[PDB]
Amino acid sequence: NKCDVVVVGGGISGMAAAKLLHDSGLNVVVLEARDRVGGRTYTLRNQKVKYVDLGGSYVGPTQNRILRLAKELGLETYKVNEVERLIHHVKGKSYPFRGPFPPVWNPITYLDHNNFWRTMDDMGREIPSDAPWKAPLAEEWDNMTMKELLDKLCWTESAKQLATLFVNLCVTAETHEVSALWFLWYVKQCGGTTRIISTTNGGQERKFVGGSGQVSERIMDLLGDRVKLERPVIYIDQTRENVLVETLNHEMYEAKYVISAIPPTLGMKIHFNPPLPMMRNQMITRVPLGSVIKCIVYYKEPFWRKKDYCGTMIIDGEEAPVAYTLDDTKPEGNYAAIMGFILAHKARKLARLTKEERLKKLCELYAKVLGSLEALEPVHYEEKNWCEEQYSGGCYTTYFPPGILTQYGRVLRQPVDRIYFAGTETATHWSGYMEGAVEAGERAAREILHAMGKIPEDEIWQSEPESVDVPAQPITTTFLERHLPSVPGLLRLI
Amino acid sequence: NKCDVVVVGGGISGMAAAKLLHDSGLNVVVLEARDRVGGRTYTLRNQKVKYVDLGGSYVGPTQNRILRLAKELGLETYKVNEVERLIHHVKGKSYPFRGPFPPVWNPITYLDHNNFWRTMDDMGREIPSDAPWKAPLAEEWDNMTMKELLDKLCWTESAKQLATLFVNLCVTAETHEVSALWFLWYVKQCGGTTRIISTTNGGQERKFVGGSGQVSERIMDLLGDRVKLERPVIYIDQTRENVLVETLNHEMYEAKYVISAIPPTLGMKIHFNPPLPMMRNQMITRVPLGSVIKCIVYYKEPFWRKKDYCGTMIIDGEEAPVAYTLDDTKPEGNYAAIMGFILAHKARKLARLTKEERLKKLCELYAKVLGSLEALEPVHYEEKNWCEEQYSGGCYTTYFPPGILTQYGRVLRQPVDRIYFAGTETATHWSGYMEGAVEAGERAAREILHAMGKIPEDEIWQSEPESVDVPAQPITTTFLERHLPSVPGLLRLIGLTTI
Ligand SMILES: *Cc1cc2c(cc1C)nc1c(=O)[nH]c(=O)nc-1n2C[C@H](O)[C@H](O)[C@H](O)COP(=O)(O)OP(=O)(O)OC[C@H]1O[C@@H](n2cnc3c(N)ncnc32)[C@H](O)[C@@H]1O
Ligand SMILES: *Cc1cc2c(cc1C)nc1c(=O)[nH]c(=O)nc-1n2C[C@H](O)[C@H](O)[C@H](O)COP(=O)(O)OP(=O)(O)OC[C@H]1O[C@@H](n2cnc3c(N)ncnc32)[C@H](O)[C@@H]1O
Ligand SMILES: O=C1Nc2ccccc2C1=O
Ligand SMILES: O=C1Nc2ccccc2C1=O
Repeated sequence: NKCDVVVVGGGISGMAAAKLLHDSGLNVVVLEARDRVGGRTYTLRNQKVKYVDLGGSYVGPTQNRILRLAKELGLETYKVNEVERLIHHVKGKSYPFRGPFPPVWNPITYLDHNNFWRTMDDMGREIPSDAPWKAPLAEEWDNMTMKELLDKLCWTESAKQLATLFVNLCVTAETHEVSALWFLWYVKQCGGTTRIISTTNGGQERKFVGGSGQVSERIMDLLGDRVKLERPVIYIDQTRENVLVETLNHEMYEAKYVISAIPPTLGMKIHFNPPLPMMRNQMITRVPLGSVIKCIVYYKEPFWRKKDYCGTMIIDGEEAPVAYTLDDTKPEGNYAAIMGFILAHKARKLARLTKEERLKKLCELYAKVLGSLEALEPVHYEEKNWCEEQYSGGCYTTYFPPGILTQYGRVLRQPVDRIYFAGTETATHWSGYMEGAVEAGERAAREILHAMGKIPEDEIWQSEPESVDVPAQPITTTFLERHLPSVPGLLRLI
Repeated sequence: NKCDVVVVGGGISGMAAAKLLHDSGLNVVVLEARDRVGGRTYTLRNQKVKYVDLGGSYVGPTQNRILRLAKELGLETYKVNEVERLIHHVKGKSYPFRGPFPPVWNPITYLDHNNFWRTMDDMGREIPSDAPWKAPLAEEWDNMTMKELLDKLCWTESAKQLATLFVNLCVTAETHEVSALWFLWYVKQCGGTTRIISTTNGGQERKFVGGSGQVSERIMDLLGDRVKLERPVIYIDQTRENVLVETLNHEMYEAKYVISAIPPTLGMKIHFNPPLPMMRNQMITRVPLGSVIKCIVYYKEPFWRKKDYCGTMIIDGEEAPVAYTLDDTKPEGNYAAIMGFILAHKARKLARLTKEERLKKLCELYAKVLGSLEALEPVHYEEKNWCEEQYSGGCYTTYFPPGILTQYGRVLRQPVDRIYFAGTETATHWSGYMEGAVEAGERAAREILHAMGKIPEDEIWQSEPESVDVPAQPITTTFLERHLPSVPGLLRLIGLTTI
């Protein structure tokens, strides 16, 4: 029944919000639709895998909030294996390489690739993290898709194909599905192209020992019976003195404030009284989540290491079910595994297959790319198709189709009377990630503390000290990378 | 509690479905979220206006299902005024014209305009009405916005600007918001560019005497207490022998089958057990409705007629709040009024204003376009911003952003166990319209009749006899319209003569 704040959703964002409010002495209730916490994180345990992250997994430098929260809850990280060579598989052939970026040898192609990434970061510098619609060319960039931008910028097919893979991997969506403004914001707010795409010194550097699901689980442990599982919220009524929140299983909660910690579009599953303001009413129909199947194939040994491959594969082309992999072997060297993503349209295309059929396709692909018959001998397989989840809508996160961010972006985290908005989609740094979930949950909690007159306005948004365990190395460029001409630039010199 | 079929939604589609099922002898219940039926149709009555359609209003030739349904319910139509000259207002000046379309005099610009509409219809012919994802270039066309297509096809700004207005008006969305495949399908499934855009011989030919809301109201009258108002559906459970449908006001309905007669995305307001299959689960997050404020300014007299203007204004330019108007005067010649739409981004931009502020902007615009100080003297004003409606999501209808129709379109009307899908969005002819609502509601009802073994499979989709009251003239082209070159075609010809 009665409390200070009802938090809708027990993912990392809702849990982080509820923990902050609880720690500040307020009575909080978390209403969670599923029979588990964690949301877009989910750690499965069984004897064959020990544990495996089937949802969000990776953390890395500059993600100081999730690192701090997890540390406080008693979690540790380990490094994703990147000791040996990465592979870029293109036109049916594997090209091993060292460093974060696949080498390009044709000189014109080199200029084209160099210019593309440079231009993405250059454009990002004009986009405010907290207000992408305030970019000088916001409308121009929002009114084109990433496909149109790539078509404009890439003078080579090589660059266009790799840029396409990059978009598909970062946002689990096709280049033609997403706004260029939104995508450029998305990369910039993760620290740029190098930071978002890198394992060492980037977003994929580390995983949590025992799984990321432990973040939400351990906060649920702290909160005890304040977390109500299998309580999908169906109705929020703000017409009276206290806010009334009703669940599907016919319970009523009464609170001073509510935090909505669910993906924006999942606000549609709640009937509002009074109705939402027009802009939010339409916004929540305009913001889908991406499409992905996360697939983990287990082997007797991390056999790829013997061939001086780390397990990272960047696989171009329509035929390959999986465009990107990482080594998912445990820090101890056992439960050898390759994690791969079936991205965007391929998640839709291949969802029809059986689990065994997807396993066979992945093993055959890996055998080709790793040049090893050992890939054909899996000992176990786990997968999760996030497209099927009623209470997620997809993964990793919400994307904005052309025209939406400039028209509706302003209302994403605008309070609606006594409802405040958390969820990783409302973050300004690593929005889309567990890091963003923490930022947004804690910010939304502090908005309520401010509304209650408990903290001053300047304490709503709080900086985070850098992790001592996961220090960030700066991203650097060389003189040549900065100054080499684009393809049209070299043509203009002729 | 118990019935044969629960229909979710009491708009025209749900009402048409319920009526067909009721007439066939089944026990139906309609669960309607609002305190009224009609949905995206809404006829306001007061003394100042008598009646006015604030939602869907127009019907026309080839929309034979809505015409037949409305006729059976005792309704009559009248013709929208198009006697006098139309106006095209471009770059701050009005150019009156007759016949359907603004004349283009510049031979280059004329070639460009001619080619644009022709190409739209040419492309449409490649798109199956019942399966647009089967078009030979479906992926190519679905992966670009209408903005990209216009940028490719229009060699003049004049054609691009008019094409933009056309898209904004047809689908209450910006050219950069919508898939080219979906928009080309949308126009084709209305009979093409001429049919969709025309008043005389087109979609906007007529209105119902007394308002379109009467369609849903009169079916409610027939169904009696089978229509349950203020019953928003929150939960559908298909795990047991009979389907269970729960409403927000804590009632449970049990049925053999369900028809979902709501906009596809509003399916999100329902919690499903078991969960929807993956494709539908994601589809219903990918399909927004457009944005529009329908505004009606009333005057003492239809003064524009005295200046030989019918009241139709096609108004280009960012500054104009309204891009399109029609005379909304009653057939008797009283309650003189101009209907205008505030479209797409402008509905968002101008929603912040007060009603009085929007009225002032509209009157000042109309005074300019009509060259008439009388437009500054309104006697009354009504408006409805459909973007604010929890149980519509927008108007007129659902649009598909780039990439969606090819990836998810197949599941739009695919049954989910014992849930069948109605709603105008699932129609194959005039989807988006009252006509499409009738087609889809009746088709969904007949899918259930087939499931019950009451009718054979070939009776699910049923042709409609042409209206005797609203005959359709064929859409024709001239030899020159067919064969005149595009601008690049002309340039190719010039280059060949030069070489
Ligand atoms: C799915 C996915 C995500 C992902 C990823 C790979 C996959 C396959 N890779 C990641 C990575 O390696 N590193 C990283 O930081 N994140 C990556 N992600 C994304 C990450 O998982 C998400 O950004 C993060 O988990 C989102 O957290 P947030 O708390 O903002 O949102 P949520 O997890 O979706 O939680 C929402 C909760 O709300 C419940 N819910 C939904 N509707 C209701 C209603 N109506 N009532 C009550 N509860 C509701 C959901 O069940 C969920 O628990
Ligand atoms: C809004 C609009 C529409 C419109 C138009 C101008 C405007 C401003 N111009 C039109 C025109 O002149 N000619 C024409 O034929 N149509 C034009 N339209 C479009 C037209 O209004 C629609 O195509 C048609 O009315 C759609 O009918 P349909 O029956 O398919 O859908 P609906 O009217 O939206 O009805 C849905 C009903 O379902 C109820 N609902 C919604 N959610 C729930 C839940 N969860 N539970 C129970 N009921 C629910 C809605 O309240 C609604 O009544
Ligand atoms: O899980 C992941 N999320 C990502 C986002 C960008 C690049 C790689 C990855 C992953 O491996
Ligand atoms: O109401 C309307 N719907 C339309 C669709 C296309 C063109 C004109 C109109 C109207 O006037």
